[PDB]
Amino acid sequence: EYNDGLLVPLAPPIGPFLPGEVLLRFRTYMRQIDTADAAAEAIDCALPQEFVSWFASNAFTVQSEALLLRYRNTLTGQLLFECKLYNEGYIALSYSGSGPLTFPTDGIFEVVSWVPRLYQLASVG
Amino acid sequence: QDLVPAAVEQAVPIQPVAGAALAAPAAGQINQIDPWIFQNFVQCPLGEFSISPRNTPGEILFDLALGPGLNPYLAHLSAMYTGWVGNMEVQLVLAGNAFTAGKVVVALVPPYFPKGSLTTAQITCFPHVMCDVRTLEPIQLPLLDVRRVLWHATQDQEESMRLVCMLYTPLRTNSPGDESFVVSGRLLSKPAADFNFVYLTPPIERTIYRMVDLPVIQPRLCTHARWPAPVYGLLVDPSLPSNPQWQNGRVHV
Amino acid sequence: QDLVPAAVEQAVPIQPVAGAALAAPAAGQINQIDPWIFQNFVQCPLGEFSISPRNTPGEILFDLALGPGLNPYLAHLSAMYTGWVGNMEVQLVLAGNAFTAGKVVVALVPPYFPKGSLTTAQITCFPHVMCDVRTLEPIQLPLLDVRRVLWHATQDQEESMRLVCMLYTPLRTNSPGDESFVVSGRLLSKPAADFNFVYLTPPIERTIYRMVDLPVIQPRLCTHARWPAPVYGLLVDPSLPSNPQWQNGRVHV
Amino acid sequence: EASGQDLVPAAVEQAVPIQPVAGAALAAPAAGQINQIDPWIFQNFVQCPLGEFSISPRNTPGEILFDLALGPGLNPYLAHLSAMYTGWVGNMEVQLVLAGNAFTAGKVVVALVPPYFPKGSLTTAQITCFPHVMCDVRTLEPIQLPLLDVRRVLWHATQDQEESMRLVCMLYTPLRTNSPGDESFVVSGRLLSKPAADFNFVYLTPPIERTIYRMVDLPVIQPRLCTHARWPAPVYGLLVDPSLPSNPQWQNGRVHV
Repeated sequence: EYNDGLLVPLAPPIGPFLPGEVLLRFRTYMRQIDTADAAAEAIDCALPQEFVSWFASNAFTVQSEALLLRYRNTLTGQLLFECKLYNEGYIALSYSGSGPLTFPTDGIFEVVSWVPRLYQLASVG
Repeated sequence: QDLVPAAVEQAVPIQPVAGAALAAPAAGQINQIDPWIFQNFVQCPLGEFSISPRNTPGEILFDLALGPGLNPYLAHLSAMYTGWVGNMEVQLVLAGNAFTAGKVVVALVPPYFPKGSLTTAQITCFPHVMCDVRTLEPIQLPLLDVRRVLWHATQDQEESMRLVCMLYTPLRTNSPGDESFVVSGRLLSKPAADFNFVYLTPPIERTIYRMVDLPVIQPRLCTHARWPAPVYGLLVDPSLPSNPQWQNGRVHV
Repeated sequence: QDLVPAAVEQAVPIQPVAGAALAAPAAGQINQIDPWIFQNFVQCPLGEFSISPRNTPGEILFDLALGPGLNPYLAHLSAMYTGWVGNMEVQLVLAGNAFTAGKVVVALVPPYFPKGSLTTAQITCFPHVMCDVRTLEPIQLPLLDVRRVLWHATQDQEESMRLVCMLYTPLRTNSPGDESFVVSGRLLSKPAADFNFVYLTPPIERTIYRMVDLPVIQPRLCTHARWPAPVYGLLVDPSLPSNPQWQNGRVHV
Repeated sequence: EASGQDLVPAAVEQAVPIQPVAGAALAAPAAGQINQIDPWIFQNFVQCPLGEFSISPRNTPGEILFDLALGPGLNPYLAHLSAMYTGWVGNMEVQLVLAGNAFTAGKVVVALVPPYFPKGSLTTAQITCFPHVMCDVRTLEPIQLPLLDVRRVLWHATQDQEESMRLVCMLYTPLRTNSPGDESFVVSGRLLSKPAADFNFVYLTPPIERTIYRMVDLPVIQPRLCTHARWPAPVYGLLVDPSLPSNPQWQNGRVHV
């Protein structure tokens, strides 16, 4: 709650995704105090803070609608997936299945080019 | 007598527009550019698009725009000058096997056209060149500079002659495994015969027309954006709400 | 009025480099070569490569290099001389049915370029010629001799104008049996108009640029390398450790 | 003109004993591409990346003031064009603006040290044996002087590898002031430079991102918003203090440039 029970101006919900895309999630774990179990609460942001302190201190100008990021592994150089960073501040990824799929966490993000909304990403999984 | 053939090249026709011949008086300088830029195509920034059996006929696929931001040389010389005036040339390349039928039409929409909805029967009245998704070799178009102000200004994002590409006839493959055969396509672009920037200026290195680079850091070492603890892993999941409205960690590009 | 066409040949453009006109003074001799070598392409030593649906877009497929080791005549005359100076011409041939889509780009990377990672958007800024994996006839390129030392020296392995080939648009077939359809490709190369070796020398017959030949002996008669007993049979097996670190029987090429 | 002439106005390029040197006429037939740089760069001088220096009375004789090597890293343009091309040639013209107050003295010497000379000491005895020029730290006008390109290969590569004709000066005889009160006028210098008649780049390559002549970009965010590097807490004010130990060895927030 931000007022007592009243409304409040807030950023719009993260969207919109094309048919068949999901939202990549940078997930971390927190200090939980409870007596249920050891399922550490996991909270997931849309971009790591190293990105917010980067776009807000560099001030690019978006070209068309989305960047096309490839998640090259750091040393072997293999595409783990091909995500599409919408310029409104999220990284969509064309998933298909129903269960969560966890990626390695040692991949260097890299751009390849700008790209419109209608780009049909190569599916993963 | 006479004889009219029944298959001719496409050859979009033009009537040349003046480049640095209108804007030489009212501009301080007129700067040439390395004359070996005019001689080879090169992938634009926006040069990537994809057709696919899920694209109804009418969906605009790639909407270019005349300017120095179509050729990563001009997109890099354009930090030393304050304006550009002249023509350009674009080339697109498709990639389809002999199983995909369907045509696209690329059309040189002029400036000051109301940017709205263009139905298929309305995209071809412009100057255009119709090419289908099997063609092997590249196909090119002259992107002229129909304008009314003498010379545009880089850091202003003026309005200039676009280049639109509509899926004319619906793309559909024969029936091996379809629905998963994105026909990729790339673009490239080179300065035309009469392009040249318009006033020298210190390279400010904080300007428009610079390709975004993301910080080269593994997502393990990064600092999270909703809890003061390092990012522990990135993943996708369709189960959790796929349209959250978090407040923190929300920045545009 | 005017008329600009919408499909033109590729035709990588050049500005000629001098061959044996810079290095005639500072070189002892200047040796012609059999003028019927200039007249037919011929498979290089490195002339073999393969594209395949498991090649992500960006993987460098074949990285040639200007020198007399691209044409098994020059790779054989180059044991009688001590240096070479001039241009060459390369030709590649692909082999795909009408089920495989996807383009490759071959680009004349110059010398003294930091040999690192070239992302797809960075390979096309060079002079290049884009060809896709269906094309039937060969496709050729002029491999010039952008250099700074007067004439290179054979037994030195100088640095000279390479020729790289990146999988621009991912190769993917329609969906009959894929994943097992390697699109093979071959290379060939011939001396250009202005190539000629630079100083005569006894054919040392122990030099670089000689194709390796393995001893013609059946693996039954050979002597084993980890026990004094004849080799009794060669086989493959994925069960035993596929990354052993034996010490004996370990020699480079 | 200024007022007045108790200064010493060296406006003439002093005669340096060194032959002319051919520029991009030895790389035209061995770089398979035509190239020119915008003809409005050859017109006005402009400050180098390394532009500034100071001659303070504490500087003994022999302290090298500015040791700058010929290359594309001597303009803001030629160092920002040289991210596309791969290699350069040719001469250059360097100015030198040192116009100290009319109450100073002391002289500097500029010496066109050739390539392949062991970097390091270069003491005040062997700075005059090179083809040099002596100029007073009171000189009013700018003092033009050339920077030729002595080399043995046609065109250098644009990676820092090559060795080119450095142009090093040296505080020959110290700067001492003359005004009757409690002040010595530190003379600040400047350095403007423009490509010569036939400087030129050779082969056109993609403007790679992590190139070698990125100047520096410090992040445009206030110290009030930044985060401290020794405690998980914001920054609350920057200051200078001589009282605290002025040589600590903190093992946090310690990165090179």
